[PDB]
Amino acid sequence: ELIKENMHMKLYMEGTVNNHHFKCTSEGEGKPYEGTQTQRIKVVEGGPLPFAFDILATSFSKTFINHTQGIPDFWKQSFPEGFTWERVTTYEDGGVLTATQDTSLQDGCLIYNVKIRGVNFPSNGPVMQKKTLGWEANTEMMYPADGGLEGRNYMALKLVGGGHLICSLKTTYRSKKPAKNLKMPGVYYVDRRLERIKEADKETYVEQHEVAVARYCDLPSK
Amino acid sequence: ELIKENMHMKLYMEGTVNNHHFKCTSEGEGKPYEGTQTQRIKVVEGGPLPFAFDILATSFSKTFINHTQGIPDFWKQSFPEGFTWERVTTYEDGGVLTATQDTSLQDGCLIYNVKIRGVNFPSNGPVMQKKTLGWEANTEMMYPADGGLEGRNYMALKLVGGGHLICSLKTTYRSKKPAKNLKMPGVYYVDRRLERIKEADKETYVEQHEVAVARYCDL
Ligand SMILES: [Cl-]
Repeated sequence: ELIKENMHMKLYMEGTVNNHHFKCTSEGEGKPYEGTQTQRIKVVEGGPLPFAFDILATSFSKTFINHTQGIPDFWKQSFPEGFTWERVTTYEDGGVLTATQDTSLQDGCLIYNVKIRGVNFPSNGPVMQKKTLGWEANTEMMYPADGGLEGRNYMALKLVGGGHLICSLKTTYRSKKPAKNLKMPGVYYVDRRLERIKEADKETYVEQHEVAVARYCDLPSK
Repeated sequence: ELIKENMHMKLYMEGTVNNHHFKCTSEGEGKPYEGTQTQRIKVVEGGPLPFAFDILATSFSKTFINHTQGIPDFWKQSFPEGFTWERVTTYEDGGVLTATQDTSLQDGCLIYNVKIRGVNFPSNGPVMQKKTLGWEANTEMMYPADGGLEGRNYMALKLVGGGHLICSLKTTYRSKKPAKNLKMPGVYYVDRRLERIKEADKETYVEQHEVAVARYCDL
């Protein structure tokens, strides 16, 4: 089909956090219907980043969610035109990060273009001091809003010395497909796990893996 | 164990939303270890309420969570002394609802005292116009923090005509028991479904059911 059982991706990302400009690129692959993917990510400008790579991590792929049960797949059916997404992540200590991304398809390859703008990350905070250790696994709540799809969630960023830095994510997802051709889902939930395969040179190379599964609440109902 | 396989509860609630004062009481029972419970709730002052009963729903019970896998049960282990919770719920259209709750155990019955303050609900929004149809199921993120437990989540309130009103919940769970005697859990999640069972006399009488299960992420 148009999204094959195996798909490749290339990504270009540019942004600023606080006032440090950077670019990353990446290349990877995964199994869109199995909900798995890997990306090999290089910092290509502004390295080494003077902030935790972790704050970029959720910016690097919605087509790779395993949509179980009934759930119509908003993203896989957005092709060939593809889709966009836009997010504000608000950290409880200050730090706000806006990400905006364009997903498109050329020659059976998925192309991501992401822009990042983060501000007010505290100078001696764990993000700017690179004192972080990855994200807990978690659940994005998906619900229809407008002629688009909206996601809400709280993520917990593991800290050196234990404890967590908490942030909220507010995401708006829009298709570029007419809408009349689009079977939009009801409310559902996406269980995700973000992990690293390997990293090196002060995180200027990071290989990142995601498992994502879309579901209805499995609890029984009265 | 002093939290048994079936437990009863009685609740007292007072508060004010958008300057409308109200009081509620409730009684109920459930199965703590299976994570189920029902409450039968009455508005005893200020009824009928000029705002959606739904904004009060999460303020009516943490002892009744089915803790699966490893997870140390903060709440069940908290007795006989019991615990408190306190919460800010912030609606994306302005509405802030603050709740402060005391949970006790007395004569084998669970006792809840709850106080509530709601401000800035838009006067023509779905809350003050009672256009709401209950809460989607959700998962609360639980983590150790500040000597106790904090909870984070977003909840989605169903509106007439099919849309949702989103709010964030920020909760601190404080145990009255000395922290030395508690086995503290790591990061975990609590899947909940809160379902209206019945509603009479313009939400002046409400039956409400919850099912709640603690777990880790299973992928
Ligand atoms: Cl997300």
